[PDB]
Amino acid sequence: LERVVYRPDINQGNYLTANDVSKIRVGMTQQQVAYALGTPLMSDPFGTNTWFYVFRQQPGHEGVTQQTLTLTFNSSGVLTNIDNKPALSGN
Amino acid sequence: PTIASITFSGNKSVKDDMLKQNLEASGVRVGESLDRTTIADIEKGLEDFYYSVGKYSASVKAVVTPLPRNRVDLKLVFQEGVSAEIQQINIVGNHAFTTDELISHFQLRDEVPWWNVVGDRKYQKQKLAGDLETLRSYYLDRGYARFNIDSTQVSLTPDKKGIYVTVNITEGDQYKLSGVEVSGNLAGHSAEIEQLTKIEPGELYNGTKVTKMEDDIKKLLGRYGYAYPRVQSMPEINDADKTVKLRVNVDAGNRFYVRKIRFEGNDTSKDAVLRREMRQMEGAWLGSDLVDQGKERLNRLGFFETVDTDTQRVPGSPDQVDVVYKVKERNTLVPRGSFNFGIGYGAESGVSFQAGVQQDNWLGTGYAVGINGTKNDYQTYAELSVTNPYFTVDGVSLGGRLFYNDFQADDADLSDYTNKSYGTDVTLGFPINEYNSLRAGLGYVHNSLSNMQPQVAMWRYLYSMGEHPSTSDQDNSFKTDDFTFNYGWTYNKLDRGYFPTDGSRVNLTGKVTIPGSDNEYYKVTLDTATYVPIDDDHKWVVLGRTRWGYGDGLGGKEMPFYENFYAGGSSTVRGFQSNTIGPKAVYFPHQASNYDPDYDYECATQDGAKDLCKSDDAVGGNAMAVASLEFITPTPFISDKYANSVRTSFFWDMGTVWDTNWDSSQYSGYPDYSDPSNIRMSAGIALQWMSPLGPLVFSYAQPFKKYDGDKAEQFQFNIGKTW
Amino acid sequence: LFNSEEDVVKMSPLPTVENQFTPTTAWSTSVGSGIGNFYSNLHPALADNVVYAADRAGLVKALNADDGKEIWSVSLAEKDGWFSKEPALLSGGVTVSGGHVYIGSEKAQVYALNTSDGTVAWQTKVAGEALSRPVVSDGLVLIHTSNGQLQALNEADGAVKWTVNLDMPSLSLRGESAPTTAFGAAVVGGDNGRVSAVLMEQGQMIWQQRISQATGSTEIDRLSDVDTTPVVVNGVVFALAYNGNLTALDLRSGQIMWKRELGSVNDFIVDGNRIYLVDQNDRVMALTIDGGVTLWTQSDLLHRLLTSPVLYNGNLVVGDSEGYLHWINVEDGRFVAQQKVDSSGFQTEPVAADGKLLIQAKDGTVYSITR
Amino acid sequence: CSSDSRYKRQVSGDEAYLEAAPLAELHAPAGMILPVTSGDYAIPVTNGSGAVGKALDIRPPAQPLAL
Amino acid sequence: EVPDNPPNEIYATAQQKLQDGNWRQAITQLEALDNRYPFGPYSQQVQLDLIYAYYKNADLPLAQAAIDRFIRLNPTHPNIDYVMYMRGLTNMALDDSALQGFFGVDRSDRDPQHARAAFSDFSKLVRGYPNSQYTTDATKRLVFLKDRLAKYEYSVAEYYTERGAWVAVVNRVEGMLRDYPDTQATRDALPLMENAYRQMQMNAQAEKVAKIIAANSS
Repeated sequence: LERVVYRPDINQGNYLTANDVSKIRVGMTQQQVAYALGTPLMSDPFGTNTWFYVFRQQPGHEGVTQQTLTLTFNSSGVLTNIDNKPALSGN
Repeated sequence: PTIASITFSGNKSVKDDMLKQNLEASGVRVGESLDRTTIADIEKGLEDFYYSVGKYSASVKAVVTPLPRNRVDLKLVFQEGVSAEIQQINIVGNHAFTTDELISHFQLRDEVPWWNVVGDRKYQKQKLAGDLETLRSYYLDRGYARFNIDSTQVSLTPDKKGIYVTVNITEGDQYKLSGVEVSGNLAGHSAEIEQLTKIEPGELYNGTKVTKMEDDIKKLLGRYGYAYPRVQSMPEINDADKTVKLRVNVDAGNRFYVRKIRFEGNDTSKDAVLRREMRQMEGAWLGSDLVDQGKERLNRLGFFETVDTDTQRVPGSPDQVDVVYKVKERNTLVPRGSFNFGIGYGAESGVSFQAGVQQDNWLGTGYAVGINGTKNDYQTYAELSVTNPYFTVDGVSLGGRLFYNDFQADDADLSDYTNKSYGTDVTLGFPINEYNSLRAGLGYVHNSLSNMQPQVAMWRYLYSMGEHPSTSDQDNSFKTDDFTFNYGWTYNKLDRGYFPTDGSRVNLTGKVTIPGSDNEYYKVTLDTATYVPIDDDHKWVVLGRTRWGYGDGLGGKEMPFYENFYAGGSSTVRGFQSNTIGPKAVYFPHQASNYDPDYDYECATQDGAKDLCKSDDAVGGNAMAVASLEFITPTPFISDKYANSVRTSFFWDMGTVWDTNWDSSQYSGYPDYSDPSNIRMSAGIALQWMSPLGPLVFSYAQPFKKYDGDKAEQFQFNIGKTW
Repeated sequence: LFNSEEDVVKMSPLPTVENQFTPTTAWSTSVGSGIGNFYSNLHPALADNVVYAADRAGLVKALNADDGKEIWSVSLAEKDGWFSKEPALLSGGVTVSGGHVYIGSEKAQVYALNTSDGTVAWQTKVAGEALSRPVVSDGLVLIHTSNGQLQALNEADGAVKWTVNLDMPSLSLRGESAPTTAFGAAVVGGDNGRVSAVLMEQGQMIWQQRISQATGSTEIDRLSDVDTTPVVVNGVVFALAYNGNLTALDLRSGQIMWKRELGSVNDFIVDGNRIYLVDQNDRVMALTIDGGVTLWTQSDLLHRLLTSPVLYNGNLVVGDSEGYLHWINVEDGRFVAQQKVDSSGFQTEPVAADGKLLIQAKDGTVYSITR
Repeated sequence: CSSDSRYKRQVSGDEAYLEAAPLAELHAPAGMILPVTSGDYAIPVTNGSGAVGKALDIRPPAQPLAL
Repeated sequence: EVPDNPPNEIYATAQQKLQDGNWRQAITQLEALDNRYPFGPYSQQVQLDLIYAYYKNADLPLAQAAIDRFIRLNPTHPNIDYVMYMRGLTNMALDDSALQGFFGVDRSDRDPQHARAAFSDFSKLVRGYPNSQYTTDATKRLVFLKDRLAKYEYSVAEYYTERGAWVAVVNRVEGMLRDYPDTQATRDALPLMENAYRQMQMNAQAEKVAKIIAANSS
């Protein structure tokens, strides 16, 4: 299964450079979030006005690295929810 | 009235179709409403078109006849005298150069040099504008930052055929690039942008250099994911210092994300075979280099005649983009890749056939399959190959091939014997880099031999193998069980996967017998092809190709002859019978134990000589070296580079095969195969056409350097090879 | 491969051979390498028995008119400096007055050469190549350029005195028209159908009676009209149009005195009342200044690429690009004589002065003719 | 050209649409809202009486004529 | 090919040839009739006959071009329903290319552009002209074509699952739910989004999609 082979350095999800992470504040509306972090590439489809920001890489075939940044809004688009995490390991 | 037909005559092939377009612009058309008077009035518009195309001398006439109830048949007749010959290209105000240097870079010409008569000095206004821009780009490249093209003039003579063109220009002075300033939101990538900006302040200003600076800034911003940044370059100029400070203004914009990867035009190639060639992943920040590598991989795979890339901003969304790969499939719905009809044809008065299918469309499990059944010389050889280039999407390929082979020796340079061979190979291949592939494989072969006419080269192997056969007997039998560690190595980087233009391919194949195998030997093969765009323009190409091979016995058994190398086929060395090249099969004298009086079999002693004997037969060689240098050009025809992408080449081939174990000392009385300097050569013309059936190949190449017994054929034809 | 169907429109065959008088060459000399497949106004000149001639390479020759004895010769070609040697690429006629010889060039330079000496007096840069024959007027040299700009140069030192722009289209035929001066003003023609007059001082515009009558819907039909040297008498201007309308104009104002349907015309010479004119269809006709009425017309040399016509020894005389020379009767309107003098090319116009008739071939050789 | 002179209506390929295409619906569990159908790719109500392609005629209608 | 016979005779013989199934000569004859007599009232009928002949003669690009031409000439016409059905059928037929796919392999994940355009055209037909006789077969083709599009999306989702571009898998399955909610393809796809959401450690979202699959297992 696990072997040395040129797995083509998959990138996944948005980019969460630390500066743009620090840009976010709880008082924002969806427009400010979109401006600061870019459009959410994973909008929550199942009812809740939740935006998921995922920053995932797997350089080569070793050391999966990911950040998950979860945002939620009221029906008006006003934000009050933040979860910020480094992901668990993979290969 | 209405017109049953509109016809054009006298046209010297000058855009006949546009004549109908001119009428359409004039408001007339087949069956359209026009009368005789307006026809004469509109014919002036045809004169207008031929004036626009450069045929200023042209004038047009109309001929018409009504059908008995006012339905019209129309002919249009043209006068199209010589015109638009540029008798001069003049540049005035120039003081930095001799004009001849400037005009020589134009597409237009004043006097076509007899040294190389290319094209003709015929005027075309759009090309005049293009050449004006080339002149400006030359002056800015040389460094005259203030250069200006002022009121270009075009003149024709009181006899209209004579044209000459004048350009007034102003120069100022060439300016130093005293410094460069870059400003804007670079998103922290300033350090690398500066490395792009790096210049010695003593450097002379250069328009092309600043343009490439903008290009490379765009490139770097694209790699990190800024698809469409605003990039501006603006000069800051002082004429008293005669130097230019340079300003670059950049807005990195948004990090663009690829919402969709869309493949279009592949009506039969399953989407997976395109998508797994992607380096840029969907739902990830864009990488311009990643998308370009995806395009390059699609081209390299060779499945697709054309590959085009478009990046589209998602409608109404600020930063998301769709990436669209538009392709045209090879073989255009002819089933099973390129149908490999393999042929033996040329100057040789002999016939050979191969039949096979290739590539993509195969059933049930996503594999790619190749089949081949052949008779070559008097051999019978069949094989089945089953392959999956992606055994798992990580990139590791898996491949297994089965084959059966038979030998009968009714001349065709096939040495007198009867032999049967069959075997299998199981293969794995996993890329180690984007441009490297490494392979491992296990192979199994069994052989049985009979009617063994005695033969020194083969008998060297048989004698050393043990169970040494009895000389002078026409019949001897031998058997072999074989297991082999098949292995290989590859480097592949090519524009397209066919008719390449740039890059190189290196393919190394080698096998070694694992103990328990009877043969106890190893052999190595190297294949190499290199391409170069002439003048760094890929429309004009030159190909360098070489093959190398060696094989020796680990336990002193040298190599079994039935895995010896060969050359002579159009794939390896044009201009020879497929396997005639190299060492020739010297027989022993023998007493025809098994024989047929209907055959003049080589050197059967009851009829032939009673000593060691030459013949046209070839045993190949346990070593090989082959080289080819090729020159590629267009050749217009109703089917051409644009309509069908046909290729034609001028080339030279160098080929040589030698046996490392020929007893040069003991056998001084016969040709000494031990030295490779017995080089064969051939050179000439080759043609290739991607017919819907598959790649046809045509070539005439006289074997102008030759050795004893090489069965020449200055011309050769075949179809397929697929790769 | 493809050569079987090249297309060319034919010229009329040579006229009748019989001649009332037999012309003969007095002398001929090679000025230098010829114009070749090249088209610019460049013709010999005469003043006080000394011939002046030149050609594209830059060679200039001064010769006696009774016989071809050279007075002096000089080459205006650039010093090579071991790089690509540059020929003068000479063009724009030859003119003489007092102590100087004025020559244009296909490049920016206009050269002033001494008559008694080969010495270069001065050379000045002008806006665009001086394809036009320079003219002398009241201490100045007036020049018209391929770029449509007219320059006046101080004859004493060659310095530019003024510049005047004449508009031209992107496809302006041959950008050539030699101005003329009389009554204290200088007439000029511009490629954009603009016959105009200038004060010949401070570059002051007088009037611009532009000929819009071309009305060319297609660009070639809208080919630049005027390229000819206008002439003046009694304060009346006469001008020509390659595609448009011949017209006679007031010189005080620009208003029309007469206008004619004649296009396809590039050269003419004037008798006291009869215009003698050459069509680019190579039709030759005599027209009254008043009313534009025809004394005589013939077209036997149709499409022969005629030279400009000149009046010499009581005959109208004109050449052609084929190599033949023809005399036409002044008022009978028929060939007086016909001759062949060259095999290569005879395009540039003849000059008649001081009792001589001079011509320069398309292939670099001058001839002195008499009849 | 060679053929049996029939199938004047069908495509050269598989007319599988005639069968094996039931539009199985999807149902939302309580407490979750599924994403909206988003426009064009909904199929409206249909009469259901018209014939299907194995018998239905695809020749152009008999338009009236004049000249 | 065909001389200047009267338009009526040409049309009658061309109709006969259509009934004889002489598709090539039929196409030539109607093309000649159109070229010589495009002005007369026969043009529209000739246009429809050309449309049908191009489609059946397997000249699909020319059939589509003729359909476009007819629609441009006739924004309103008693047969527009038939011509729109013909456009849909032409773009549908452009997919099923040859025999080897017929017996060999499924052809659902090669290219949706032809299928998607055909589906849009059939949608126009069914929505605008429901009472037309062609509605029902158009509806069946719409159902099959939508299923085929959903299977293409599923065949992309499966690839991205194998490679592991989990964000791509989630996005693709969400798009399928948005566009093709009522198909077997998406019903089979959701068990794959359930894995994709969990691979990214997004437990609650995976739980919600698991809730959906629990009910829709029916």
